[PDB]
Amino acid sequence: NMPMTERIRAGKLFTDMCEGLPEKRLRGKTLMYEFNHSHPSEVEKRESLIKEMFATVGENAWVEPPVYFSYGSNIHIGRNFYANFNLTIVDDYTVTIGDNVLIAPNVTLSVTGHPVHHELRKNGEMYSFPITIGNNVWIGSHVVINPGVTIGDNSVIGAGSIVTKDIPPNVVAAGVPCRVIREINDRDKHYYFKDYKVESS
Amino acid sequence: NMPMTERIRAGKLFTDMCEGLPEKRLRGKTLMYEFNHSHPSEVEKRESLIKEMFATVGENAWVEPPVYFSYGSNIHIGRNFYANFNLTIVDDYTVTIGDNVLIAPNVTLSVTGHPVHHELRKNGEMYSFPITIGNNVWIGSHVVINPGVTIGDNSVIGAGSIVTKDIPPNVVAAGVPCRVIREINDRDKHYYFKDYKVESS
Amino acid sequence: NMPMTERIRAGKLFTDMCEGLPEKRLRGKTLMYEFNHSHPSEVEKRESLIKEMFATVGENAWVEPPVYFSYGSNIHIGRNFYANFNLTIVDDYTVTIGDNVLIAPNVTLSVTGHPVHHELRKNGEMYSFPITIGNNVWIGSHVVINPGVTIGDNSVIGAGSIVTKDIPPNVVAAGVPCRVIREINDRDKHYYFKDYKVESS
Ligand SMILES: CC(C)(COP(=O)(O)OP(=O)(O)OC[C@H]1O[C@@H](n2cnc3c(N)ncnc32)[C@H](O)[C@@H]1OP(=O)(O)O)[C@@H](O)C(=O)NCCC(=O)NCCS
Ligand SMILES: CC(C)(COP(=O)(O)OP(=O)(O)OC[C@H]1O[C@@H](n2cnc3c(N)ncnc32)[C@H](O)[C@@H]1OP(=O)(O)O)[C@@H](O)C(=O)NCCC(=O)NCCS
Ligand SMILES: CC(C)(COP(=O)(O)OP(=O)(O)OC[C@H]1O[C@@H](n2cnc3c(N)ncnc32)[C@H](O)[C@@H]1OP(=O)(O)O)[C@@H](O)C(=O)NCCC(=O)NCCS
Ligand SMILES: CC(C)S[C@@H]1O[C@H](CO)[C@H](O)[C@H](O)[C@H]1O
Ligand SMILES: CC(C)S[C@@H]1O[C@H](CO)[C@H](O)[C@H](O)[C@H]1O
Ligand SMILES: CC(C)S[C@@H]1O[C@H](CO)[C@H](O)[C@H](O)[C@H]1O
Ligand SMILES: CC(C)S[C@@H]1O[C@H](CO)[C@H](O)[C@H](O)[C@H]1O
Ligand SMILES: CC(C)S[C@@H]1O[C@H](CO)[C@H](O)[C@H](O)[C@H]1O
Ligand SMILES: CC(C)S[C@@H]1O[C@H](CO)[C@H](O)[C@H](O)[C@H]1O
Repeated sequence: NMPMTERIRAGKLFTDMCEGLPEKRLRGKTLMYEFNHSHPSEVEKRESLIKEMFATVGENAWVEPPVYFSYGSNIHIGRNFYANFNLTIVDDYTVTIGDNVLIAPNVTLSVTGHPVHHELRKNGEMYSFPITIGNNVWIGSHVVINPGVTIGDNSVIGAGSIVTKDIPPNVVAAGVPCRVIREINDRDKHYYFKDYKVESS
Repeated sequence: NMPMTERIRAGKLFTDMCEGLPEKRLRGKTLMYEFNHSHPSEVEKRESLIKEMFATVGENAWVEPPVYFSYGSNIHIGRNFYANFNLTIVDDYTVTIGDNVLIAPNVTLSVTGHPVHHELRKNGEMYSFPITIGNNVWIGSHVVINPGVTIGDNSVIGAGSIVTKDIPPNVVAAGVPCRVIREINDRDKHYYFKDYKVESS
Repeated sequence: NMPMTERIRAGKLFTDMCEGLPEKRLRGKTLMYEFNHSHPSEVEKRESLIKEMFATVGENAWVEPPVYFSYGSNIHIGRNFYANFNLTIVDDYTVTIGDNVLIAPNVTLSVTGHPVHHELRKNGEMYSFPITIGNNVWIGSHVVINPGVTIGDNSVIGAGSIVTKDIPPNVVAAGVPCRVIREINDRDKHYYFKDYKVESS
């Protein structure tokens, strides 16, 4: 009701069957289908495919296929990135991942949400809001990060949580919905798992 | 016990290694393997493949691969259906989806379940109860819909919820387990997301 | 530090880019890639592939592709095993599954975890603790079993739960996080689902 890409940028409802958006996705799903079917030994092909797939990729990135996204060109990753099986990034808009981020299996990231009232989405209306994942963050298995969310630096996201609100840095958050359960302190510098202490050398 | 398929229709426990069921499952996993490995540019092949896979398909359906099901023939879908990545439907029995239904990535629908008592499932005994999804329904990411569940028209299922009980129409529901959190009213006709209003034209 | 494999067996922090671990993973993803890309009709190639993939496999095993794992060799499985779509086992160390175990679609098992304090994982430091799954257990859809977890015999794990603590045998557990909701008694020997009783013949 004004150019479509102009509304995406302002957070207004839109649809994406025009302005070359439908082809930007085809170019994208085409590079993804090549990465998902690539033989595990095709390490070079893979290492280079992920450079083409994402808009920005820092050095030392590794993504265990398969990966799924809408357009790959809206995803910006930092250094030493590591993602496990089935990462899904619905990136109809900006998705920014910081340095040293670790992603567990089956994680879903989405900047897109639809209007709750069935009347506002008769034609698949949608809204998009940037997701920002800070540095040295660890997202557990089966996590879901919602639109417009920001995970503060160094934080950890419990497996299975649905993140719907900004998450502050240096905390351990979890739950449905996701809540900060505690702050990461010095006790965590010694106790890495349950009752096991890192008898440092 | 009486014809296995007869038992399926009655809601009795049963095993599916007979009466041609194992081959009906082969015919379907065959079509599904062709859909999931199809190249993104094979638009015509996909469109016609989804007409073959499911029992009934309304016009304007679109399923983003991959898709996973037991048999394809027990799934009935209405108009303008849209499913995102990895939709899984365990349809050992009828699964019915209405019109204008929207499915987020990684959703699981299952008519089938097993008896909790280990002595009752020694031989993979199971039960199947039809799932009915009303018109204009939006199911969020990572949701799981259990057997016999009925989602009412215009309702919205929040990401990550586990639906074990019917959801009335016109509501926003969520949680583990799912519960109605509020009714969708006219405020949702103006405010589509958080604090952003549809300054309607 | 100490030989890396020696640390794994001890429950000490480690990394896995040495001692031939990277190649044990390649031999693994290769067999896996073959299994996930096989035609639903290549029943024999599949049957024989799972015997190659996993360390130990009992008779009458079935795994609906796709399956995902770190190394195949660390997973041991009993008799009559059944895993639906997208089972994921992050077995950087041992994973033992008993007899007659049934697994729903989209289940994630991980023996590995990372230190909570970002300073302890600069180089992808990780820890591994075996996961033991008792006999005649039934795991629901979208379940995540964390490191060092033991599921007791004859137990049931509701769909969508995040298991972080051992589960006693003969119970029905569920939730985020998981919790014993009740013990499985003789009532379950009669009522298999909600209000449907097995009118025993
Ligand atoms: C975050 C994590 C590492 C541990 O957090 P922690 O502070 O050291 O754990 P704690 O036991 O002290 O947590 C405290 C409470 O929160 C609960 N909790 C922990 N993780 C939770 C989760 N993901 N969801 C919900 N509740 C959770 C605990 O069960 C515990 O319950 P209680 O208060 O009744 O006793 C672990 O929970 C986790 O989820 N890790 C992700 C593993 C994964 O996905 N790995 C994939 C491969 S990298
Ligand atoms: C349903 C949804 C659109 C928003 O519902 P809403 O009524 O407008 O949201 P509200 O903030 O008013 O919800 C009220 C409360 O419920 C909680 N809540 C919202 N969604 C929840 C969910 N999925 N699970 C659990 N709790 C949830 C909120 O955190 C809030 O907490 P509070 O009571 O402590 O303040 C959003 O939560 C959602 O999950 N969308 C799905 C997105 C998705 O999966 N997209 C994939 C691509 S389409
Ligand atoms: C475990 C299961 C079979 C039923 O357990 P049950 O004891 O017979 O069920 P109940 O209704 O008596 O459960 C009691 C309570 O726990 C809740 N509950 C049940 N399953 C739950 C789950 N997975 N997560 C959270 N809460 C759950 C119920 O909603 C109910 O709520 P209430 O106390 O407010 O009334 C079912 O919940 C389930 O999740 N099955 C898995 C199905 C699946 O994944 N199938 C895939 C193909 S095999
Ligand atoms: C026809 C629409 C549902 S569009 C569809 O919605 C998806 C989320 O549901 C993603 O945002 C896709 O990129 C978008 O094209
Ligand atoms: C190896 C057998 C369990 S048979 C096998 O089971 C599958 C479901 O698990 C499908 O039904 C196949 O069609 C059937 O041949
Ligand atoms: C059936 C049409 C909506 S087209 C379909 O829509 C998808 C997004 O929903 C993708 O853009 C596909 O590339 C496009 O062909
Ligand atoms: C041998 C059985 C576990 S059968 C198996 O159970 C699955 C659910 O667990 C699905 O219902 C399959 O379609 C069914 O064949
Ligand atoms: C790019 C490297 C981290 S290597 C890469 O790491 C993977 C796990 O992340 C697997 O171990 C591969 O087999 C290995 O070659
Ligand atoms: C570089 C590491 C993140 S290693 C990486 O971590 C994964 C879990 O996050 C799995 O354990 C892989 O097998 C392991 O190589």
